[PDB]
Amino acid sequence: NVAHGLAWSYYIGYLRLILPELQARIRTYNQHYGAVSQRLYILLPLDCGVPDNLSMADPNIRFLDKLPQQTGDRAGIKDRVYSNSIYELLENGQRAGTCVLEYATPLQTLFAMSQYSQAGFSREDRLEQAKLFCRTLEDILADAPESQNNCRLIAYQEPSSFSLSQEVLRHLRQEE
Amino acid sequence: NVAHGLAWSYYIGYLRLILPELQARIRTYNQHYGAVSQRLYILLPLDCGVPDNLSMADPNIRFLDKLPQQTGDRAGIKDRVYSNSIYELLENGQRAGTCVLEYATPLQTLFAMSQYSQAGFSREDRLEQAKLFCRTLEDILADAPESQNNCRLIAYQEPSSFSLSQEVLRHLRQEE
Ligand SMILES: Nc1nc2c(ncn2[C@@H]2O[C@@H]3COP(=O)(O)O[C@H]4[C@@H](O)[C@H](n5cnc6c(N)ncnc65)O[C@@H]4COP(=O)(O)O[C@H]3[C@H]2O)c(=O)[nH]1
Repeated sequence: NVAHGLAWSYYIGYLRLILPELQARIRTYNQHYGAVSQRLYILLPLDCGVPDNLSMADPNIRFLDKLPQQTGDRAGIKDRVYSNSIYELLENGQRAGTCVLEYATPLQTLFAMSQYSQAGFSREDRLEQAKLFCRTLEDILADAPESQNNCRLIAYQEPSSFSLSQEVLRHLRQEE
Repeated sequence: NVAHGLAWSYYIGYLRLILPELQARIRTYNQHYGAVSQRLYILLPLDCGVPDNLSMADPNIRFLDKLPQQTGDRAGIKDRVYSNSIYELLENGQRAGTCVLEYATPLQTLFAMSQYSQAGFSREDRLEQAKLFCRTLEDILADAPESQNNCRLIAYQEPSSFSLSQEVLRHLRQEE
């Protein structure tokens, strides 16, 4: 249902545009301005709980700097700019990884819609619409020319205690 | 169908955030840095044809400057910035108006989706999904606290010759 269009909007208006120029932006940040690994990691909490300050979700996740901004004219707005944050991940008090990680804001938009009444989005459908957003985005990236070893999806569901740093590092470790 | 979620995403992730701080940004541009009128005009072509360079849609529409950028932390991206362009509108070779006008990029996203095959969006449904995006966005703004005399929707359908400058000025004139 609604998650479909949100996934496609997420790809057509963002991933399709930044992923091609991401590895250049990363190569520039390592030099010009550990190293920052060459992939954008997208946090997909099925909870749809998308904090704005990441370190408050897990203190072991600590913001370090921003990438060199990428700009472009998009729909009559001169120099619309896409920014991306670089984060360090801690494990027992030491830097265990560094990557460009960020939440999927459509999930934050699925949350909000589930509370506006006129949106006709019953709030019990949150978890499924979240699941279809992941499943849909996943199939778009399977056939995406822009995604040629350039972004990794981190879906997860907090059941007690949970560590999102460990969650990320795991995906980060499995690539080496 | 899909236009619904695109309208809500357009409001929850954008209008709801910039409209509150728009009149401050405009008052600042008139002074600090005709005058720029205090409203964001959103071009909704039912054609869904959303050029990126506006002046190429109508040369009488000429870009002048940008507003003072507005920033905020959104979903783990530090200092995600919202920019908006200020345009001058000509009528027989003279400045007849000045406003913050921009296309609705969801319409550009409806176009693109109508050509990706796996998006399951038949391209004959473009005009209707465009019509439901306007009708839906219109009802969201009727009850929007953030929209208290702060943005005006410019829906239109090119049938021959057409002038989008004249189209805009008309809405601009009717407010005086
Ligand atoms: N982190 C990030 N994500 C972005 C950026 N641009 C797009 N995205 C992602 O793609 C979605 C759809 O983008 P869109 O350009 O097709 O429609 C956008 C666009 O029409 C409008 N919008 C948001 N930020 C804007 C901006 N800075 N300038 C102009 N329009 C903007 O609101 C819609 C929904 O935004 P959203 O943040 O909830 O979801 C984004 C967002 O998840 C971006 O610059 N940064």
